[PDB]
Amino acid sequence: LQVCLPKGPTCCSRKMEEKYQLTARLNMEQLLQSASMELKFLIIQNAAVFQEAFEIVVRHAKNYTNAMFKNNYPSLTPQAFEFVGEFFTDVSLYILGSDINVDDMVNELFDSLFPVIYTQLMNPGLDINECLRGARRDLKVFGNFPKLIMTQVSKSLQVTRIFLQALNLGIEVINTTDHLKFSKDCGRMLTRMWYCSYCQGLMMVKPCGGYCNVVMQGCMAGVVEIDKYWREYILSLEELVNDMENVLLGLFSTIHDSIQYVQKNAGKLTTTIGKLCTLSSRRRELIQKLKSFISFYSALPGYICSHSPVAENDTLCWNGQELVERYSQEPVVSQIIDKLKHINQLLRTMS
Amino acid sequence: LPHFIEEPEDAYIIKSNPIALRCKARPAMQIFFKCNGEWVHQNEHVSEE
Ligand SMILES: *[C@@H]1O[C@H](CO)[C@@H](O)[C@H](O)[C@H]1NC(C)=O
Ligand SMILES: *[C@@H]1O[C@H](CO)[C@@H](O)[C@H](O)[C@H]1NC(C)=O
Repeated sequence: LQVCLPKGPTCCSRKMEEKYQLTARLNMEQLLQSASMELKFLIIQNAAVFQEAFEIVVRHAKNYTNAMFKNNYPSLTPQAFEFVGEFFTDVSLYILGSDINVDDMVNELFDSLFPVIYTQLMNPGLDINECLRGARRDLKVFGNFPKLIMTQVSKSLQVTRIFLQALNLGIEVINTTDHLKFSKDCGRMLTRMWYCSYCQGLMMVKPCGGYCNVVMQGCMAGVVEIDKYWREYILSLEELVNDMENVLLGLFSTIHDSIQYVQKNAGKLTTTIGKLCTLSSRRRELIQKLKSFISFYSALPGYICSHSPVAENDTLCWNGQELVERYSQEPVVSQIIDKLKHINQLLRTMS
Repeated sequence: LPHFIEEPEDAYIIKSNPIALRCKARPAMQIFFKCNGEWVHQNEHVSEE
């Protein structure tokens, strides 16, 4: 044989030994799944919930701005509907990780807003439109409203996007956990601990607790090293939580004040242009339930040994090759570590 | 059986301008729209005899 150390006779051949190895692999994967399932489901739930909540906030802000335009500036519709939809679509896209520039969003928004104001509010009575678009930026007609809006929305949308990315990366690492393949020697040790006692003709003998401890510390060598980075990830996320909704809601008030500011100088603007041309409760509850899993990678070998048939008394147990009366005594992991380092640096530099 | 003369062509919304869908058939007494699996409300339909 090549796994079960044959002290004398044996009831199993090499094929039954490969069978025991495959069953050991399946049992280890099932145990890791049972250990990680609750945290995995928690992070998947929260990711879905916060994404839906943010989409609801974006939609609410969208037709709030639409309603304010419809009620206060009916002459600017339906063009206002079009560029407000464009702006909030780009906002949702930037929230979902797309390569979108916030300053460019605000600039395109105001470049679309100014010509309809000039043609429908200041000079009631199309092809010179680009000249008006230029006059929007060359005369700074909106004053300091554009830079204010740029900073206000950029801060909140960036922190929200980084929050969603952190949630997805947590999902990714916890889902990689239960799929971790171990070395051949670790597999042979698991086969010796769980099934090689049957090859010797034993029926109810369980492996020693200390033997399980040494086998699991040998197997989970690199996996325990993930504990520091996982703890720092949890702490950085808690630091980041301690908002995107308030900014997107006050957007309509700021846009209305900007339109009034523009209209206050129409006298000279028309002349010079004619001459020239529960969410916070959900984050808090998520953080409180997540802090309970800060020791997930440190208590994982303990979980594997405590949720498997073991002789914790270390009396009449299987040491891997014989029945004793007293026991005597990376690449994928590196990728998880690198991803954790990246997300931790992002969370640190944010707040 | 009813033979369609003007079959609806895939429309595209541009700059929030609502574009209606055309449907013409003969011989026809009732023409209804089934948008995304379900019937469209009677009020939305505008019939021409
Ligand atoms: C919100 O959207 C609905 C969609 O039909 C529209 O009827 C409504 O007027 C919008 N809200 C405003 C502008 O008050
Ligand atoms: C369709 O829309 C146009 C204007 O967009 C309107 O004149 C017409 O009455 C509408 N018909 C229906 C059935 O809504």
